[PDB]
Amino acid sequence: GPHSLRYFVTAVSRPGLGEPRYMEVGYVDDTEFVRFDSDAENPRYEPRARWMEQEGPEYWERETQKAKGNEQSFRVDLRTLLGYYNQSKGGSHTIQVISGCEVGSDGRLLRGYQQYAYDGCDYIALNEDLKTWTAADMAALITKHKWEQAGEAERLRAYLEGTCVEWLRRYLKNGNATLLRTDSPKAHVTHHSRPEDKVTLRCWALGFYPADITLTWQLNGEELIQDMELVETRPAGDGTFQKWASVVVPLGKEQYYTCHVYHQGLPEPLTLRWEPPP
Amino acid sequence: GPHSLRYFVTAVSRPGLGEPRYMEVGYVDDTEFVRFDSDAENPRYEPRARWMEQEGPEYWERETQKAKGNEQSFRVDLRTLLGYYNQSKGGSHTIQVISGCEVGSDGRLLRGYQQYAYDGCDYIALNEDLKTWTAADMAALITKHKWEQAGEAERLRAYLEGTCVEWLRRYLKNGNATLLRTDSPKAHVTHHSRPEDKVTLRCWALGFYPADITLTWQLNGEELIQDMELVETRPAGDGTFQKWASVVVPLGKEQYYTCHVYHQGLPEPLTLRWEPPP
Amino acid sequence: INFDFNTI
Amino acid sequence: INFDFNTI
Amino acid sequence: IQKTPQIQVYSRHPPENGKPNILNCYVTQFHPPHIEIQMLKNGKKIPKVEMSDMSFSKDWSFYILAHTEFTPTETDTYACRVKHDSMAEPKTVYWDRDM
Amino acid sequence: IQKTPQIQVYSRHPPENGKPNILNCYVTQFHPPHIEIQMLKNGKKIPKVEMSDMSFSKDWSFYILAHTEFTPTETDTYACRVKHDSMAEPKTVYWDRDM
Repeated sequence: GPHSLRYFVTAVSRPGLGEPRYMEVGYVDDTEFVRFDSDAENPRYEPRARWMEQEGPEYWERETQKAKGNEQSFRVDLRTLLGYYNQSKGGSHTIQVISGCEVGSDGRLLRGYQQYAYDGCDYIALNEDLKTWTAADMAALITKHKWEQAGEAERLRAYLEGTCVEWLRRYLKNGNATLLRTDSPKAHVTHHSRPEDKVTLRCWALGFYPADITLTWQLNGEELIQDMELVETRPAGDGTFQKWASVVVPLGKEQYYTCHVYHQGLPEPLTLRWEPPP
Repeated sequence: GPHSLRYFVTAVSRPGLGEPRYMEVGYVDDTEFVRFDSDAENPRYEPRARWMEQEGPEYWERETQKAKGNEQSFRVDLRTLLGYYNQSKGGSHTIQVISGCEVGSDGRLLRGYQQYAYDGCDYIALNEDLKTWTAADMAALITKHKWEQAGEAERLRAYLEGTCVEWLRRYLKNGNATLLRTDSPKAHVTHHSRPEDKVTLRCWALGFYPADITLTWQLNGEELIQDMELVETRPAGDGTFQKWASVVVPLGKEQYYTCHVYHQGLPEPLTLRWEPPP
Repeated sequence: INFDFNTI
Repeated sequence: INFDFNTI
Repeated sequence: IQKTPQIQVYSRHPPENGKPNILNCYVTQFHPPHIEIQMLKNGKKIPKVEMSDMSFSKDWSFYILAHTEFTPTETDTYACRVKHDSMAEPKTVYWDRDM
Repeated sequence: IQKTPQIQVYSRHPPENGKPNILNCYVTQFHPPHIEIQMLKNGKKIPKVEMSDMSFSKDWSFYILAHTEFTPTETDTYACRVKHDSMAEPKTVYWDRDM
């Protein structure tokens, strides 16, 4: 399928408490592979996917120094935005960036992007065309004209169309062209009391990777989305994820309901019912 | 169908309470989409429908600037009208304008208009020929002179035929999806026991949108219109509307009357009868 | 967008 | 690898 | 020329005793725009009352909506009171469950 | 423009009384990123709680997983308490082993 190289940047000021916190995290298809954190004892670019241990000490030395230079830019950004938004030097503020490219199965670019946020709100973004910016408020307007003047979009474009793409392919190499590691869900149903002529059937999907999954409850072929309770998918802490969906049903009609689990690791979706222990 | 863009402008003096209160409200087909209020914290143009968030900071800036200019024009207007009618300096007074364009399904102007009022009474209006002014009273003739000769007929005609029509098309584009929404009324009849011998039947229509609706009671084929009580259509506060229509009928004859509910959201008009509750 | 008003 | 960022 | 306020007081949803609801006070047909609106519970002023923004319609008259959170019971009395230049006295309008 | 954290507390493995397990507190949908998370056994703070690295999602909001080693029993109550500026008060979410 498609593939992605994304970098997620965070700089957060903390007046009084010391210099801005600065973080760079890299992702190949949602999988974190490098990370920098300026609050570490020794601030360097560190491998986070063991397949990254393939790169030579130069790589790390040179991306570390890149992080340090980025930290300076964002630290100055923080100061600049206090001017733009007339904000106090004593408050805590956050800058975020998501930057990256998606290339196709053929290895061609399908989309370059770079998005900025300030205190959690969109600030400015590069358009589909890789040529123009979309500002979200008056302050971002000032940024947009400066960058248009400097032609920054042409320079970003070159990164996205080239550098980004080539390393994406390169990282895909090392981490295997389309690393679909896969643990299919182990599913089961539990049974729980309700205001007592009612019962709760809870369908569990456990130990699965990756996070994408779908559980449904069916009554005579129909999907009960109204009345289903769902939790957000969550990490077990060991690399896999968990989810459940529950349904409140009349006492004694448990066998009228079926749970369905859909996941790229499943040859065929799972079908299951409440089983009274034989 | 036809479509409209109108601006409703309010300026209210309040000597003893500070500066004139100034408001602009824009409507696309009777739906509020933007507003400026000079009394808010940090007054500027604001989106009033989610589909306006599409317009970027350039739009918000330019319309805010023009609101602030309009406000001065209207402040001066209040003073001028104080003298035109030789009134006291300490009285509160209101100017209102209704301004905009209605356009046919072909995109052609079906009629442009701009109406002013002072203290709730017509002051001047522009003619269905965008060329002349119908003045309503004394000092409105002066105004009409100034806008005639001094040439404001041309600047306003081009706004109305050009600028106004052009932006109306754009707002529909972004709007459309939401603008065309339609909630059909849910209806039912209640029963209320009256000055002994009689009963009131009340036909309710709830949860409908837009406000356009018609309710009638029928006694065997004939409509009672000249005999119902009916309330003005009213907002539910959640974006939908309510109305009821009621009739007094003899006890034991409730089943001879039918209530009819006409609304563009209806496949067919609803027809209903009082029901003895379960 | 609204009209730019001059005065009375 | 990441982009070399300039200032806003 | 001044115009007298019209008022309706009604709930957002079908009234159910003991069930949280919204009480509305819809005031229309008034000019000039200055107007004071209070909502009352058993003759006493309710402090938490929200006001929509003011609009005016094709005939120049103003309208606004006031509303408050409330939970009807069989015996609580509700009303909306409006003060306005067009009238000598403040006008109180009582909530009717069937209107 | 603060965002209120959402919280789940749940174990890594199916809980069985007397069998060592991991208890999780997964906090999401929050901004700014400053946050304090405590875990509690019977209202008392647990001393050694690990924090994952903080990450953020496409909507900009942050997430983090806190966890600690525990041996569930019949009656011990476990909870996660989160202090964040979006919220008037610290929020406490209790472990339910069926959830």
